[PDB]
Amino acid sequence: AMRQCAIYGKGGIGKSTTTQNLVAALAEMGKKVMIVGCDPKADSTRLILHSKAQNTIMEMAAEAGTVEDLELEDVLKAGYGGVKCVESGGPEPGVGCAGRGVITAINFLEEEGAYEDDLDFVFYDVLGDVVCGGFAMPIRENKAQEIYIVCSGEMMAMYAANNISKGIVKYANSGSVRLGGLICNSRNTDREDELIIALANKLGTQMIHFVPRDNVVQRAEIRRMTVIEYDPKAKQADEYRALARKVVDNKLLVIPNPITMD
Amino acid sequence: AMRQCAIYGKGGIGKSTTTQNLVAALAEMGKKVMIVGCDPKADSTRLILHSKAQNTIMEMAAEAGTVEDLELEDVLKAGYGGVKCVESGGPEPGVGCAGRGVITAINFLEEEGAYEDDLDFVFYDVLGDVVCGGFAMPIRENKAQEIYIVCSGEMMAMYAANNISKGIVKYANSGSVRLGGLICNSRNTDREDELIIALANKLGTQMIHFVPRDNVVQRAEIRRMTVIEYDPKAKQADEYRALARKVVDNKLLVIPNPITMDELEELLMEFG
Amino acid sequence: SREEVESLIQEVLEVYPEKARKDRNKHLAVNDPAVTQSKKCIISNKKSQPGLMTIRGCAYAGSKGVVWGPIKDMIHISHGPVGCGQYSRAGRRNYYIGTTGVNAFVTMNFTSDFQEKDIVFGGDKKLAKLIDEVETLFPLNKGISVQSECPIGLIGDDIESVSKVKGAELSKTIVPVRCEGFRGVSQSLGHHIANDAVRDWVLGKRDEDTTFASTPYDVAIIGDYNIGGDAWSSRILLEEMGLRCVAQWSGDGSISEIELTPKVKLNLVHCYRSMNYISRHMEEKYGIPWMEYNFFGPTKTIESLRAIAAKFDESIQKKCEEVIAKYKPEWEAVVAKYRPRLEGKRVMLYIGGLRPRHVIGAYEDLGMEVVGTGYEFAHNDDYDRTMKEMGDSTLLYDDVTGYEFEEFVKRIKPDLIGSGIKEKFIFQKMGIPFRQMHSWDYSGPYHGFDGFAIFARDMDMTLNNPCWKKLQAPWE
Amino acid sequence: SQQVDKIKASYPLFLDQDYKDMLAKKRDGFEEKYPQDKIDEVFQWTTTKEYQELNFQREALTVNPAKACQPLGAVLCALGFEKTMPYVHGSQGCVAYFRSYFNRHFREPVSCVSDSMTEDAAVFGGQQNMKDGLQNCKATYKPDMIAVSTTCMAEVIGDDLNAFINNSKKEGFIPDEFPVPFAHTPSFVGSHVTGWDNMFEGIARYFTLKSMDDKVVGSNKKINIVPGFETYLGNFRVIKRMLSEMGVGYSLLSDPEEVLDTPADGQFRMYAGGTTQEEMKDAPNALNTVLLQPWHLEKTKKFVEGTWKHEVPKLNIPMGLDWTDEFLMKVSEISGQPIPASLTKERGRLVDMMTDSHTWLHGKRFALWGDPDFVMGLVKFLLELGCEPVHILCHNGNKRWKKAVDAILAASPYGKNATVYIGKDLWHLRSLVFTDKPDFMIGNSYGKFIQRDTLHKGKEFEVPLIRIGFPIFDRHHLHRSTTLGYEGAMQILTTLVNSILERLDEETRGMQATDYNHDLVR
Ligand SMILES: Nc1ncnc2c1ncn2[C@@H]1O[C@H](COP(=O)(O)OP(=O)(O)CP(=O)(O)O)[C@@H](O)[C@H]1O
Ligand SMILES: Nc1ncnc2c1ncn2[C@@H]1O[C@H](COP(=O)(O)OP(=O)(O)CP(=O)(O)O)[C@@H](O)[C@H]1O
Ligand code: ICS
Ligand code: CLF
Ligand code: SF4
Ligand SMILES: [Fe+2]
Ligand SMILES: [Mg+2]
Ligand SMILES: [Mg+2]
Repeated sequence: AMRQCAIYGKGGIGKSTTTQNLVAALAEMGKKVMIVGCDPKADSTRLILHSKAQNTIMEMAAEAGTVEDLELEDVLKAGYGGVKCVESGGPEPGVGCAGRGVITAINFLEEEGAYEDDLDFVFYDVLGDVVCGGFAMPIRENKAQEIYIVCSGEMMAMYAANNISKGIVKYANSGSVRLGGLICNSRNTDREDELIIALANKLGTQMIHFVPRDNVVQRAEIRRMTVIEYDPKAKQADEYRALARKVVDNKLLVIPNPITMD
Repeated sequence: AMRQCAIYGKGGIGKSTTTQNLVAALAEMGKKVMIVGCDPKADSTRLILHSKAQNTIMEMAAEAGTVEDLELEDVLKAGYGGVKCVESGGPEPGVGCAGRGVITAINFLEEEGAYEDDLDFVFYDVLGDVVCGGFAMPIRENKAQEIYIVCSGEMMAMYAANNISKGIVKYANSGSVRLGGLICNSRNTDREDELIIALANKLGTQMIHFVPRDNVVQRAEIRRMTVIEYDPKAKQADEYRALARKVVDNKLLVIPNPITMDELEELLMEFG
Repeated sequence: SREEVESLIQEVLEVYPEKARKDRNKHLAVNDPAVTQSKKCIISNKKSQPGLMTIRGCAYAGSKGVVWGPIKDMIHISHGPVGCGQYSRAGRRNYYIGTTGVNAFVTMNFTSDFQEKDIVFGGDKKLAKLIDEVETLFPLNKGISVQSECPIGLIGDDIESVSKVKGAELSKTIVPVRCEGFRGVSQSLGHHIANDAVRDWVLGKRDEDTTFASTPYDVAIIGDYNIGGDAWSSRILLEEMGLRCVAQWSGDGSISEIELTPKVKLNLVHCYRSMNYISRHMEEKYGIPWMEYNFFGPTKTIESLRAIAAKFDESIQKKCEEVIAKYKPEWEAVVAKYRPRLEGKRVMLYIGGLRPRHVIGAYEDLGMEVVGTGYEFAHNDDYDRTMKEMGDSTLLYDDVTGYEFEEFVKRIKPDLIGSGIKEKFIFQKMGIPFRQMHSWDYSGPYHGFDGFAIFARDMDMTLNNPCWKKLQAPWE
Repeated sequence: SQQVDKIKASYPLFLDQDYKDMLAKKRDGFEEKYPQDKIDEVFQWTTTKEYQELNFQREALTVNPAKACQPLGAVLCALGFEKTMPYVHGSQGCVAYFRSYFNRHFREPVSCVSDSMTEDAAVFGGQQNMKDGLQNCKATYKPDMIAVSTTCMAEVIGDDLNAFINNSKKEGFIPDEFPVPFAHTPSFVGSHVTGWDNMFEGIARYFTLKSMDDKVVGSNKKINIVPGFETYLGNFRVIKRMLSEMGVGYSLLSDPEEVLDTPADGQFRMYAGGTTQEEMKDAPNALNTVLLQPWHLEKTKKFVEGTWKHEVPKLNIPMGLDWTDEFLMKVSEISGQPIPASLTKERGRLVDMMTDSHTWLHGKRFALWGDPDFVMGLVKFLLELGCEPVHILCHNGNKRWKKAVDAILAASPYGKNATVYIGKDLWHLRSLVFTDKPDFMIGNSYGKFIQRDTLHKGKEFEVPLIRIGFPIFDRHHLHRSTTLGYEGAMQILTTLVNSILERLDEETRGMQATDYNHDLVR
């Protein structure tokens, strides 16, 4: 009934963009989707909600005194297509502990029953460098069961996909959490789709889709919108629908096999 | 005086590369330099040492039992130009606490007298996202006094340059830490240099130097060395020398004024 | 016996998985008083094996509970969640004279009481605000320490900064202490972090000042925390001997005594483990010599009085021989009354870092034998001092496990055990007489001539109590 | 000096002239102590209304709190199950503290392990410590079950207990069927009562979550009893006695009464009695589940209503007459058993005691503190007696609980002068008993410091401490008492009316001044 997915990938690769554009298409297909942002900058739902969604979970808890005093009504809002949005929140750079903020928010959503409306998909958008246990909260047991790793043809992006896959293994062995595939967000490198297919093969997974580099994405972002909402007829808009259709039909869920760099 | 700088910037913008190349050129000028990696992966010193940086402080400490058992000699190595290299280390993704790894490591260097040399420069190469107090350890009192933010003409880098400044303000006030400038690592966006100069102005800083995107950097990277060493005659090798003298001769130190997400967008719109 | 004890060691160790076995084997030894390099016979100050019920505490207990907490006219903030500060509130009996809540604060629990928002957003703002409320509500406090608990060290709060800033704004010494509980392997590293902080933030305040009037008889008592008044009972002997005690660290201690310690001629170090750090530093920086002494029982005390008095002129030596002559009839009568009741009795000890060797003297003065002893957290230099004090083929244990200690006692069958509150009730149920050797079972002092009397009476009351013959029901 | 025939300990030894003289010299010479004049003026100031206003403006500083952190409760919970070892994943300092804390209250051994996470386990995670630790514990102390909780540091770094344990099993450190229930117990959330709730829920979920398919509610004909964080041995015993007395089949889930009261017979027993694993597995088959202390069993209640499908009754803690009555009728309603003549007579003997003592209890004013259910039970009983609670403090309380207690207070003429405080500590309470003096305090040992303070102002301002609660470290064997049911109510009534009479005799013991009212008959 309910599918929970977590999006990982190298810092700066396009996770929050790709995630939100997918969900837009998914909602446009008639799915009930929740997006859970797990980044202290709280930008993960910024394109589904135009302009603002002022209220992060940690913010409201800090103001309200404690997380226990906070009601579900305060932090969960709906945007384009009825997509439900909630943000973990956390501190500004260089102080406090953003990891614990994620643990607390995910624990809040569970305790308040946020997962049991009539939801088809839950998406956790996680930040790039996964520096601590807090940021693997979305891939614990009874959280996300599918992980998709955003990468590209350059050396650094792939290196990251592999290190995230190692971090997954301890959660995959002891649980049901599985890698769903690699999503290639193009950087226009040579023979790039073939290259990511090869990497996917060595891991034990597939490349679900090749997403072209198209500046409509950034132009829509500047408007606080998804490409789906900003320009439904564009070529990139059909790309996210294709990616969307494939995620619905994916059956491939593996424990990945990390490689040695040679 | 010894000058301490901390290098910040968006994930993937090219910090480690720019930092090591900047430092090689500094050593090439006859400066005595130390590099401190504050990233759980050990790649901050890999182009100076000619192989991966196998012995991070945390790894050596865990092996020896506790950091109290650890020797400075076991973690401090010298590479190209006599540059001193040390790595914090930390976990692989998703377990433990990389923040504490940095806090532990910096404290170790201080206790073992790592700064009590005649060093001319110390550079801290820091993680993309500054998610907690540990990753701001490099900018407390008696640590970095100069911050450089590596960015690009791309949206993500400038948003990040602005967000990091928010974090800087808190430490600038209780300490001597100052924003020194922006290093623009090109992504070939249109009118890229004008945009970073403009962004620099609204914050109160300069754009220190424009580093072009040059595939020679990646060729040297595959050879596990800096461009300064890989190709001393190259045009890019000259770009790093330029950046080096500008940081060396830099006197502009400000507390930045972060702008609003609106101003940042109207800026992108004004140039693109 | 030497071989029998070695056999006992190998049998006990048979229960452990191999990793824990190879390690616990390094921390149990059969003593040789001839050996002077303990590294050869035993190793200590390593991390505890997980899941084996060590009796060890953390760095914070070592720093706040032990070194800092006794200083009576400072306010010590337990910085972090509410537990640590609450389990240590008035648990250790470091006696002091004062008006609690007004000019003295030892039995009080000050904390920042972290909630979840303080973890995630960090607590420097709360800490700053906390220091303002303190200075409002306790205006006679003469300084503040900030004792970090586990999460302060993880998240990277900048308590040094808050201490320099708030301290300047208020002209108040504020000492930030990173005694995070996960640091080190035990209480021991907490001592060290506590001594370095004294050094860095307090000990130098009067380096330029020369107003204090100094005599050639000035000494400081270093490393006595005045348990049940131990230090007050020691201090009286030193002064009857004509010495003047400017400082006591840190039992009944004031922040001004600490600042005046650099003006003394000699440092008298009772607890070597917890304060040898600052003592070496004061010798290096101010030229002050230091020496270890033992005031447990008459023999050690008499020997210590003579050794200390020898560091001064003949007048102090004359007064030494006077003090001795005065208390001689008092400790001899104690012996005549209580030793016949204790002669030949065997005791096993397990304590922290000083007493497992230090009190052996007092037991022998009552005709008792120490058959086993060990420490929670000594270093090899403590075991260097230990082995000549123990008899041959006695058992030595380090960071002993609940299981190991349980089984050693089953075989060795001592008449008395002297250990801590966690040990107490296990061995009473076994029918074995037990004395607390941290808290002195809410009795004491045991230091000096006056303490020895309470010491003799406590060892006899307990060991010879009528309750110990009642453990078996007549019918089974 | 010591006279060998009469040795003096620290008191009164340090009252000898030579020690006193020596301490005078310490103070004058080196202490740089504020003049007595100033100390007395500062002291007096802290007893005023103006100091109280400042004191109640605090936002960041806590002084003398009246609570401890979550894992303390977890440990107590875990102790209540057969051959179970409490295991705290995180720093070992915590465990040393938890054991000492319970040792002192119970005057018993307290068994619990750590997995000794040091600095490298802080930055790398505690996966290894959890592997080696579970293996070492099982091998050495041989429990049937290991119940895992966390220190604050394991919580900051997000150590995934479920995964760490599953990998331990998968890799052969412990056998797969070896029961290892867990609960995240962060110290910077709630308090020690919250830790009990969290631990119980982990264990109950562990034994009943998979296998709800073959469960039928009511099929074992018994009533589940969940006591909560409880530290009076008599409290476990009295619930068990009243149910047996009614003929009710019952199952006490978490029962530490035996293991915390083992006999001194020549052997040490690390384990004794407690709730069996089979009892937990069978629990969903019970008629219903009664929570003794609902205000800290909210997480347990959701799992039991949601997973087991029990209509958990809305019952207050069974303290005092109304709520013991209410408990007994509802147990009667669920099980089919009428209330036996023996309990009915006991009820009337507590009523008889209330009638006998009412003239001395009437209008007496109390300040009190403790855990949420304890406090509200104690408040309800004080009102039934004709007493006036004045200061009601519950440091680990919440806004909803405070609302309920304010309603009970307002329903009675005797609550008109009472105010409830949540989030406030013993330094706050100290101000209250100086500015609005009650006759007595009812709280734990920490209250002796208040009593010392009130006395220093003057013998007419002294507010005596009545020791009921947790922890009690300065009296012996009060942990064997009872506070629940009729039996608890008789004990409390007797403790109260006799504190009142003990104090009155002290105030009337002055020869030819106050002793005209030193009556033989009261
Ligand atoms: N297919 C595409 N074509 C062109 N630009 C794209 C793109 N996908 C993403 N981008 C741009 O790249 C930038 C990064 O996108 P996004 O913010 O989603 O990355 P991310 O979430 O991986 C960074 P972090 O790890 O810090 O959360 C944005 O400016 C976005 O508009
Ligand atoms: N000026 C330039 N021209 C060409 N390639 C460059 C370059 N600067 C960096 N690169 C390449 O881009 C890749 C990323 O470099 P680098 O590792 O320094 O980025 P970074 O440190 O911000 C990533 P992280 O966030 O993981 O630390 C490297 O392959 C590097 O060789
Ligand atoms: S300080 Fe140490 S454990 Fe030297 S931490 Fe401990 S009041 Fe012990 S053996 Mo408790 S090194 Fe003091 C000690 Fe000895 S608390 Fe007391 S009794 S002489
Ligand atoms: S080693 Fe503290 S008791 Fe713990 S769960 Fe945190 S609040 Fe409770 Fe030492 S410093 Fe303290 S006592 Fe431990 S936590 Fe660390
Ligand atoms: S690394 Fe993760 S856990 Fe450790 S402090 Fe930073 S955010 Fe909190
Ligand atoms: Fe007992
Ligand atoms: Mg993102
Ligand atoms: Mg880098």
